[PDB]
Amino acid sequence: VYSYTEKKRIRKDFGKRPQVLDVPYLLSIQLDSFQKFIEQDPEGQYGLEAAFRSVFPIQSYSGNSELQYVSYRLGEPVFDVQECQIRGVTYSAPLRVKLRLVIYEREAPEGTVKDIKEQEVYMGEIPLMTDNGTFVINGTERVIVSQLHRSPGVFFDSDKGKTHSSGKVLYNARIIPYRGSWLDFEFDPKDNLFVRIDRRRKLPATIILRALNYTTEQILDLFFEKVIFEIRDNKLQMELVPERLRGETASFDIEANGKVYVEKGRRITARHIRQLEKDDVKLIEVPVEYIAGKVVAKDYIDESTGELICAANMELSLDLLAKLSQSGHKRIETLFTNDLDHGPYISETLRVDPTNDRLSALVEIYRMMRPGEPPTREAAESLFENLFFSEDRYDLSAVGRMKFNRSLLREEIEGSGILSKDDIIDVMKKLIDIRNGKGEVDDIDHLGNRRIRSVGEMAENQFRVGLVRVERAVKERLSLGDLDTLMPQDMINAKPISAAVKEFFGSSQLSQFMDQNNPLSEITHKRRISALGPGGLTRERAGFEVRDVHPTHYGRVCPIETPEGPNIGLINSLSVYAQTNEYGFLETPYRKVTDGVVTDEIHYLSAIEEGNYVIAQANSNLDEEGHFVEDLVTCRSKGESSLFSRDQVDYMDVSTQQVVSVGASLIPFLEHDDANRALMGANMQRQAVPTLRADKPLVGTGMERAVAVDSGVTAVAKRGGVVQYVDASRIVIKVNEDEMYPGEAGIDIYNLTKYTRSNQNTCINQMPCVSLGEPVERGDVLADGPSTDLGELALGQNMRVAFMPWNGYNFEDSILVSERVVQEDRFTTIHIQELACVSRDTKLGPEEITADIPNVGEAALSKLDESGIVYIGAEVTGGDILVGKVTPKDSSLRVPNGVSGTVIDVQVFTRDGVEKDKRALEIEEMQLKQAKKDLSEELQILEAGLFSRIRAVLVAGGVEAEKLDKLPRDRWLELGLTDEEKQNQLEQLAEQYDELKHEFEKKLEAKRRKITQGDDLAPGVLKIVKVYLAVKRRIQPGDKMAGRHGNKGVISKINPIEDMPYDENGTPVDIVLNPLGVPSRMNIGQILETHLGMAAKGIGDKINAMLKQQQEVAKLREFIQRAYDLGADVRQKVDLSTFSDEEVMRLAENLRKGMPIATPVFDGAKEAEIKELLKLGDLPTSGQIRLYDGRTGEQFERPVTVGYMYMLKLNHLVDDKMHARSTGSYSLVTQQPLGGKAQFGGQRFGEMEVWALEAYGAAYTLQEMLTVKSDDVNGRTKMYKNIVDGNHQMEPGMPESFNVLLKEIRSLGINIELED
Amino acid sequence: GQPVVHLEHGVGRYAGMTTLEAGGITGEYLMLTYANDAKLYVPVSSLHLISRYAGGAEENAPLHKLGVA
RNA sequence: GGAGAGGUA
Repeated sequence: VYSYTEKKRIRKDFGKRPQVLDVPYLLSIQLDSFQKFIEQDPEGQYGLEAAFRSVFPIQSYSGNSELQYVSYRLGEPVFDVQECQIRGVTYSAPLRVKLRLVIYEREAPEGTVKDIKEQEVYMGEIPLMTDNGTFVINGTERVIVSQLHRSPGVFFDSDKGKTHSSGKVLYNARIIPYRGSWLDFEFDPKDNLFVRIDRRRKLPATIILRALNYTTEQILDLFFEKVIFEIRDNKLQMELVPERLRGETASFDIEANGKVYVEKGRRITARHIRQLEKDDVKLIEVPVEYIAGKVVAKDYIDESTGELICAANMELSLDLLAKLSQSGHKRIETLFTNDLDHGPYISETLRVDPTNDRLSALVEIYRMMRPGEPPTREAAESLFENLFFSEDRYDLSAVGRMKFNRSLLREEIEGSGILSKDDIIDVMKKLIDIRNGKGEVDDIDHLGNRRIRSVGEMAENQFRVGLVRVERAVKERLSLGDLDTLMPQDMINAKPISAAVKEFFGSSQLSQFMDQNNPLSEITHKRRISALGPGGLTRERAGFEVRDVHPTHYGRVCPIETPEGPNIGLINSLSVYAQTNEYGFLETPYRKVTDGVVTDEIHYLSAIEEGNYVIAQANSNLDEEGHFVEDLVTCRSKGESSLFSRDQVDYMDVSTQQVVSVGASLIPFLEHDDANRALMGANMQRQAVPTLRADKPLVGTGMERAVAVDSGVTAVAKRGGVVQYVDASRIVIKVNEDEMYPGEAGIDIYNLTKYTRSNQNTCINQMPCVSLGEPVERGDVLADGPSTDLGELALGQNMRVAFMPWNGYNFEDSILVSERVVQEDRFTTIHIQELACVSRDTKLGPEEITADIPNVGEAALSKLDESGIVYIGAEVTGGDILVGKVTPKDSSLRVPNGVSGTVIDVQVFTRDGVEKDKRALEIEEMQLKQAKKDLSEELQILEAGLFSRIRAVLVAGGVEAEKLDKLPRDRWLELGLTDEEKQNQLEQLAEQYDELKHEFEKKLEAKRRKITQGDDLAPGVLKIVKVYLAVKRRIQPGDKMAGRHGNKGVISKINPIEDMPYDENGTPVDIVLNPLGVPSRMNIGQILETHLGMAAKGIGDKINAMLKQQQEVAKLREFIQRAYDLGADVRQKVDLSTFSDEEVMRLAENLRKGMPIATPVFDGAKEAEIKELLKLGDLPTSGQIRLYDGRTGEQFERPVTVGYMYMLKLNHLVDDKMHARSTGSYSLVTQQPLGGKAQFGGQRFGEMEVWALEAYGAAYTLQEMLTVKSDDVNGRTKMYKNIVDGNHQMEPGMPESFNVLLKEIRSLGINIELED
Repeated sequence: GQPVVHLEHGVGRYAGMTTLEAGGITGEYLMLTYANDAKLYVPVSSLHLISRYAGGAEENAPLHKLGVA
């Protein structure tokens, strides 16, 4: 059950929940998006094909001719990845599309083909995705984070009484297309209804209703109910609906059937309706006063005069009733209104409506959208139509349509990409209904409303918008005549598309540099989920609500991992097991719970679906049958937790660790620390510098191998095999027989990236972790990358720690460090700096890099060669010369001050058509030889593999081992053999051999071409030389190291070992922390970690002691087995008996520096098991031991806590910060010292410091500081002279910047000046 | 592969018959490969501009582009 | 010199 390689070191594991689902591939969400962006999809609903099919075809205005799309293709990348990294160009691919121009016959009827031609026009280059996912623009590999933008669709929102000071809420509704103009409906404080478009001037909505050719009566019919009055013999015996009688009061005597159903002054009881419906009465005689203040539904006209008596939407009055009665009107329809059920919200807006007809409404709309421009009868209609119903300018994506239909309780989850009359009508109906109370407002922070968006969609949109320009160009071209001789090459231009895409990738608010000083850094950065960017809110105008953790984040977004400070809750990281919905939401797995059994089958639920069911959490004690030992089980039902029955549940979590990010997943004993301090620990964990040789953490959380392998640093075998030959540079594996493909056997081979600068100037290289003749298995590690050990993450070093104050040297958070840490040299870190020098072309001719320069002793020149370039491997120091460059009339590059190191790599580049000096030719030749020899070795290795295969296939059916060696490999393929598929295989292998020959013979020439060719360059630059310095920053007081529990500190001193505290056993401790830190900032996780690590180290030490004196495997097997025992029903269950009795020896060897221990974050090891494990060692179970002082030698009373802790050295080096400036350069427009360490700038005496100096009586010093030390030219010149002359005095004068301000003001019409 | 002259454009190489859609109408065309693999689809109805090569150099004909010290 | 992105206290 355990892999051979796995048996090298197997981490003792705690935890009891049986893992049911392994972590998925972390880097999934990226490669799939970009994969879909570029594919040949026949459905034409993904990536480039959708866009092409959308924009195309294109029809001329006449249109006598059109240009349509056919198909596309991507050419081969011109250069490989490494070449693009070297030169610094984009790793792109040409795009070639076959367009098809057709020509009709003009005089012939509509639809005919006079002629037709086509070609494959080139257009644009699209950057490609590396295997990891990252892109390479200019050898500056970057990464694109994903956005979290609100989804398109509809939203009913409400302002919560935050306006008008009236306490009255105001429900608004918004429609947001995926591409087009927005739309808003709003309720006035006066119950009016206002449309607003793209945040422009407000408008009554009934206007836009009329825009749909809708009249008054149509609208009223749509939006209200009718009440029919009957002019009859006796004064309006009105028909009535009993259902309209809830919530009224009888104002008169309601009587029918000779029965007074109710009298005036009475409220309409439910039982009144009961008796009414029981009597089944419908018509009630009503007094005329009931129609006192009503409004007519439609218009009524006199039949004879044909003149309207009362146009629709008109109040009611007695004389009007008389006119109806004389007009013979019998049916009188009015609006059924109410104050709590049906407010007349439409009627008010209609009365506000100044327009009545379609034309005027459209005209005023046009005026609103475009101020001025006296409209025409066609401008408004064209505007509106192309605005809200032309698919080309307005578009709800499929997601939009789905969400829209969803919100409106529709049935179809598919529809059109544009709007429709019914759509708006239903939207407004729903808004009105919400106003009446039915239906409820919808929040925004719900995860069910915001959508992720990866690279592909954005790239497609950029491609489309670029395409639009060339579309317009070709359309205006085809509108022009002279079509007989056109070609689909002249009208098409590549520049627009190239610009449109290149600008986005190279320069956008989402394509950002990659932090690369860790595997973890790269991983966590790639999984980032930003909320800023185009279409996203702004960093500095975000309220608390966005930053706060909505309850729906559970399991989909890590809540504890975030960059604090100016931007919190905006740079949220993804949770571990989270997936992406087909649409782009966030889904999470859940174990299906049947009637009473917890199945292993899983379903990925979206945010919205979760709100319905009931889910028990991860740590619910079931017993082998999903039968929960308990009965009141904790479950998150819907935005809250509770205890429910043992049968009502529907789903269970997958694993305890599905709530956190990968980044925070690595902190042991997380469940004990505070939240914010864990966040700090994680963020600092993201910044660890790789050490010289990594060390496994004694106490991992078990997530280490996943992170390591999933990252691209380490070289993981792909098909198990056997090491055939190893080297520091490359590896070769003879593939296993079965994994081998039928044809083209070959053998696996790997090459190793040696020391290369990272994105953070930290060298990176790989080292093999296997020897010859070592069997290997698929997916196993082979080459340790940075900060890795045996294919598991290892950032910092584990060290012996003790908690106590010590002479104040650890006063606040200072960390006192013994001298062994540096003597044994386990924290030195390597760095690489690149320095460039160019040869511009200027007046007085150009300048050169000649080795000869004026006014310099030969001492400096001793290190350069004849050409003027330092030799490789030279050990330069601060203030040296690297390349000698001349003043055309001494611009020689020099080492930056203070920096030491060694030159390791030189490179040079020249404009094409320029001669090349000695050194350049030398390097070219050396590269030539290198590539030649490399390919020779590769080819012969492959041929050896092929002939090994050929020998293997001849071992059966005519094997003559003698005959093999009698005549050499040159003539083996031709040997006779029984007639079967074996002969076919022999022919296949021989064919592959010849193919290998030809491939190498051509690839050599290809590489020769790549090398010998010239180099493109920016205008003016004749050549560029780059040099690489390597340095080893070791350690100093001032550096910043930290533990994993957000317990950072600054190293303060390096005591000699003899002063360090030491135990009675003679081992001195290596670090002294300050106990005072823990209680205030509640992080006990470090203390528990210390105890556990001490236990582990004790076990390792016992094993080492057992080994030191020779002890047979008999004792080792026993002791190791017992050690791996003693778990509280742990799931490890490792057996030693099955081992080869020598893997036992190697495992013991790997454990003599401790026994690694695992700890799932929320399934950690409680106190008792730690106590038991300690007692397995001979250490005091209390954890605290007595100590003795280095100086005095006497014992410390009060037994002290000591153990081991894993600690990192962060990337804030003291050498990088310490800086000074006495007198340097000067800004140009204003004469002040420059700023920043890059230049030799000075500090900024800020305004608050001016205030502070004012607070003291200090006046002279302030005056001098802001007059002579910074600004006044003559003042500082004469001050320099005075200081040289030993005379401390100054002459103030006036600041220049004030004169600058004076001139600037006077540039305006303001005459400002100084008086007498 | 027989060389063909179309007076509108020039000399191409006959490359068979094909069916093409042209905005809802499927029509039969004769496809000629001019220089740089530029396909030209002549409607079979317009067969009269398709003439046979006359230079006596069927295998040595040209292919017009469609459109000391 | 100016913009934009990221990061530390």
